[PDB]
Amino acid sequence: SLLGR
Amino acid sequence: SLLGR
Amino acid sequence: MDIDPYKEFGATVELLSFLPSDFFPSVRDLLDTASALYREALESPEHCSPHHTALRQAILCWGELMTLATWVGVNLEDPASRDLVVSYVNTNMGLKFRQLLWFHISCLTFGRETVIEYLVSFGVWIRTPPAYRPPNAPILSTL
Amino acid sequence: MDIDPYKEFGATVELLSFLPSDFFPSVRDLLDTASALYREALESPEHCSPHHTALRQAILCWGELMTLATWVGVNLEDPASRDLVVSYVNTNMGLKFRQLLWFHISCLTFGRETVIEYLVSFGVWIRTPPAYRPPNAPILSTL
Amino acid sequence: MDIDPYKEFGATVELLSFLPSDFFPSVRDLLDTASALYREALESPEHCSPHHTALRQAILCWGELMTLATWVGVNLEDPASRDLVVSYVNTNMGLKFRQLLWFHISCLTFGRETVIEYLVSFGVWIRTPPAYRPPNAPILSTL
Amino acid sequence: MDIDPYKEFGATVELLSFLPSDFFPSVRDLLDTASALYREALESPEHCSPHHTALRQAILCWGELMTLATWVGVNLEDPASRDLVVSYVNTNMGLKFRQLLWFHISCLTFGRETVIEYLVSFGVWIRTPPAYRPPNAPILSTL
Repeated sequence: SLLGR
Repeated sequence: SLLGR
Repeated sequence: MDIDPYKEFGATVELLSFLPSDFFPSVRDLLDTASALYREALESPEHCSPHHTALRQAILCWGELMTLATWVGVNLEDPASRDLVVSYVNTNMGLKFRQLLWFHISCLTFGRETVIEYLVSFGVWIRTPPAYRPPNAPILSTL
Repeated sequence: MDIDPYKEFGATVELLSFLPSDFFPSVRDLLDTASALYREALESPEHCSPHHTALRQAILCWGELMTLATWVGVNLEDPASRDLVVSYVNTNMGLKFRQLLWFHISCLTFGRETVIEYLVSFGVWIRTPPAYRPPNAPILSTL
Repeated sequence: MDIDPYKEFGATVELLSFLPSDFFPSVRDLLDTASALYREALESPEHCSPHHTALRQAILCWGELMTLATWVGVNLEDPASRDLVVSYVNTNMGLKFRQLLWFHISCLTFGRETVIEYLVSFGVWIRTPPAYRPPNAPILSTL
Repeated sequence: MDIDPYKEFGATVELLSFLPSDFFPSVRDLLDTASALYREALESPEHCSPHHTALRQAILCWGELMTLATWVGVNLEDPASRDLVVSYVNTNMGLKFRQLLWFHISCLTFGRETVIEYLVSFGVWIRTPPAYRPPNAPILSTL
């Protein structure tokens, strides 16, 4: 899992 | 990238 | 390799560039009508038409893109990020596949002749300035 | 609807489910092959064969998937999860598209008769345990 | 002017790039072959074949490029940039002329059909995984 | 191996040495003429003539020479000897390629018989001392 922009 | 004559 | 998916059927991306993006119906609606009208033949073990052949692949590729973006947004914990992702999808790949499904469903239903003449007539209608643009836009009809 | 992309050509997903992932070439390799061998016809304004149609569609769909994956990897700034999602992409969809491209290219090249017989025989060989099958597998080739 | 040296013969840069670059013999070896096998036909006052004409012109162009490169190497003094220019030559023009000489010599010796089918076969081969291809690389032979 | 590019067509480097070096047009003008008059035949997939084969190969070789010299000049830091490099290139290879382009274009436009007779008659005209040679030199023409 991740998150960005 | 160097020259002579 | 540069392949035009409509050059095979008698059209081009520049001929469908006439129609605006906002014109094409939702993928939900297009798949609904595709089912209701050609499910038995899309699930058939036959080459019924190149339009059937192409529409099958389009449907499966939409499914694959949906699985991708779903799995991705799920791995994405932030709502702003996943919403950005699906917005980009809907703008680019959604529009591509709406063009595609619309073209194939419309052609199956009406005819290559009718659909290409419709493209040119709609280009005329959308190029006409508004003061002289009929409010009744062109519409495809078996009636 | 539930569409099988091979039922229209005389096969199934369970006839190609036996072929292992190691069997299929890279997508780059298969696209290079498709270009070098049939680009004249794939870029042609003709229905040359349902195989050409399907292969055009498959190439375009893989291109869309690649555009999405690149845009995502760029926007996202985490390389670990980036590789994770592209690993999902490959493992899942690259396998499908490899099956697809291989099937169409091989049918065009050899024949549907030949490709289906080869799939039957390779399935016999792969369901067989190694102790009881020949060491080297069946081979579809132009020498 | 967008000229393809092979289109006049039945091939393409894309098809000859379907083989790997480390497959083509050296320019020295290919010129030795051309001499040994077709010297009296290339030095002849006859249009013996378009392949003969093309081979003559290609040999002469290689000579011109070699004269230029030798003169340049005399002029420039630093082994670094000297090896750099040699690298650029043998990377771009070396490969072009290797492919060209190979194509023409091989067609003269074996047949246009044979050489083109060999291109295709060897490309499919080098792209197929080993466990599912014939173990020995295709070789072009007269015996 | 010693190949003469004109022996295959009925001439030689001695016959084309009747014409002086300053006689031949610029390579740019000769290429413009070649385009203008035989572009669609030089870009064609046909052995239209040995002259076409040769002209294609020569155009490509000239392109390769120019590519090399351009990469060189742009990758070097000394713009002083860049005068002698072009001096040599022109003086040596530009003359060869002008002679070649001229011969091929002229033997395509006017014919072998006409071009050989032109070479002979212009050799007469130029061997003749100025006090006894007309001002209306031989001109290669359809009118």
